[PDB]
Amino acid sequence: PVNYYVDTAVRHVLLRQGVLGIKVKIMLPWDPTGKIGPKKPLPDHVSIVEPKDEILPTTPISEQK
Amino acid sequence: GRVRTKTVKKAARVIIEKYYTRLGNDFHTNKRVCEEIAIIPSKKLRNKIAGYVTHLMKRIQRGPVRGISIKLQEEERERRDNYVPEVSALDQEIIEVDPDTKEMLKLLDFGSLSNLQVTQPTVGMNFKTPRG
Amino acid sequence: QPIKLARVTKVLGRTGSQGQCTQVRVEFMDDTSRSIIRNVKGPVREGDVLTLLESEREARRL
Amino acid sequence: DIKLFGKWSTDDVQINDISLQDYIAVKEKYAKYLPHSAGRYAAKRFRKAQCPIVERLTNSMMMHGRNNGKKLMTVRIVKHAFEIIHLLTGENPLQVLVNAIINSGPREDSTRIGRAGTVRRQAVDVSPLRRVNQAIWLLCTGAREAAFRNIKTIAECLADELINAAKGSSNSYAIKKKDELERVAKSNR
RNA sequence: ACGAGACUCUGGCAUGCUAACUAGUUACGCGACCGGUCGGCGUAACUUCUUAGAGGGACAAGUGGCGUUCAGCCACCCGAGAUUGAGCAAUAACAGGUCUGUGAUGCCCUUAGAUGUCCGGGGCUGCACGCGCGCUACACUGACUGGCUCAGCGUGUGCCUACCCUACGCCGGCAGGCGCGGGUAACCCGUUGAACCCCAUUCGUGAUGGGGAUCGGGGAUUGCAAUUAUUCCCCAUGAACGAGGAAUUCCCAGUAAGUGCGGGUCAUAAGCUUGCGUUGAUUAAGUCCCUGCCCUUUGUACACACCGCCCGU
Ligand SMILES: [Mg+2]
Ligand SMILES: [Mg+2]
Repeated sequence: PVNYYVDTAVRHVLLRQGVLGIKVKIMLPWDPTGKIGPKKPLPDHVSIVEPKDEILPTTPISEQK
Repeated sequence: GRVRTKTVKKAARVIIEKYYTRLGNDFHTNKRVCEEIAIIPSKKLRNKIAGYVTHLMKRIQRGPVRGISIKLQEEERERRDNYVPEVSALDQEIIEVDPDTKEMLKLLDFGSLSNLQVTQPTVGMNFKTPRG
Repeated sequence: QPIKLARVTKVLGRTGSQGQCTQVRVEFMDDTSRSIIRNVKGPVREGDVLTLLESEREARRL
Repeated sequence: DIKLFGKWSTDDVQINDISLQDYIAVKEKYAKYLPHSAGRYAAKRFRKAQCPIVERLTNSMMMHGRNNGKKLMTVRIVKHAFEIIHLLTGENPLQVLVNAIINSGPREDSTRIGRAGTVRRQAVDVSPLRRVNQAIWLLCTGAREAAFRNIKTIAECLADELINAAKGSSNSYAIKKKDELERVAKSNR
């Protein structure tokens, strides 16, 4: 995931006394289709669909259509 | 080492607590259920979660589990806990009573009780564990 | 003294400077009622037979 | 009808040691035409007890660097010296090998002191598997250094080594080493 | 929450799916030899074999024990597989290495009889000696000589840039040389006819036909030059070495070790390294004994932290 969730850059800065090295790492947010970040979720992230609230039928009802 | 990580265990616990009705003792049906109701980005992780779900289903089959808490299961559990004997264990024809508690009851004004049977007191005053 | 066999009834543990000996419980093939602890040098498992040339020492517990 | 090579039966081989009966595999499920079966007996502990004893000898023959992995040469060296044991003794070579294995395995030997120690040695008993392993190793070593720098070919040194070990003679390197180990264990009792 | 795991690549399974004249296999024709053998020719079937996509498949899932009957561990069945191997890898630190990789660099130094840059010639190898990694051995479980028969990973004609991999024919013991073609590559080398190993032969226990250091005389190749001998070939010569003291290294399965082969380096070139197959084990399923390294409690007068601190003549 480090190859598509974090974007890295390394640069040099020429100053009077010498070179300063700067490293910038950005961890992209999960973006479903829209390019702000990766489309794939993190492999260890498990999302469980919330079950919808059903009502148990008390008596057998037959619906004719 | 086949020790499951917390990812697998928490995922399995949540899946069981949410979809206990759809699950059973079959690994190959449980894994399909998991892949239908959840979003697991890996097949190996899905298989591990389904295996632990099967293990936990077997565990709940013979009692309770400290991690799971199923709302419908608690009603049946307290229904089992609603056992009531035919005759109350506190309803005794004769209950033994020491002379001291008999005197206390007499001072309470309840000295007319009939079920009391005044048993003999102890003889030796040896109720302490020897020191050493 | 004669040479006599003994069947292993349970593996007690590992002993030695480098854990090279298995300390084990053995019951005698003929008597079948007297048992001792001995250290055996090599891979040992349930039910195999050790021939004891000496047969009355006892290995030290633990 | 699964004679080794194509000539040596197994139905008549009697281990008659009780202790090593479960660790010498020669008789019915372990009757094979050749002492070469690839096999995965090193994968799990104790499985090598399911390996036929002739294949264990064959594997132990590939030793001292220049002969590593040359298993066809070693199966040839066993086929010969079985042909030679039969000529010298008149008995089944498998029986001679089994008797040699029984006779050449130490029963006691010494380890470093008991629970702990760094001065002397303490006598202990030998596992049956370690007995068979040590017997094979000693027989192979005796043959190997009998054939070294000598016109006597291998498959002659090994045959005579196995014959002497079956006889219990002290002309055998394996018997000498077994006696030496057993005596040292006796002294450190 | 980071790290571990998960993850990606990779190894094993699929007669199930997708589909192939730059892969094949069956079948059928036509031929060559004695129904059989045809890497002989040709074209239907098709996809087992070959490629490579999608999906499937294993979860300690089943059974029996051990466990707080939990987390898990052991054994067994079924199964292609019941622990394949790598890649990536936290906080924090080292005065670790690199200014000799850079049009990365701050300060110094030098800058025209230059520390810039070409161009000759030396050196980098020089040899009383000490120390590492290694190669070849000390043979018969072997050398020699014929015969037989099996791989895999892959690399091939270049910006500058000269320099590619080679079949086939001929000439020459040989190393080579000369003509002719294919290939920018599942198309040609190539069906990669590897070595060990296998089969037979001669030797016959000794420095021997083991072993090949050293050295002489010839012959070629690449290069602008081969001497201090680039490399290769031939014929001669034929040293130590008979298994190695104290002391040490690396290793748990297609593994160690034998054995060749490719890539890099490369005008010329592997005793190196990085990969690949091939033959294929002994032993172990454990422990803190040695060596480390972690903790935990404990002591400190240390905190630049024991390479500390500190006392007296
Ligand atoms: Mg230690
Ligand atoms: Mg201080």
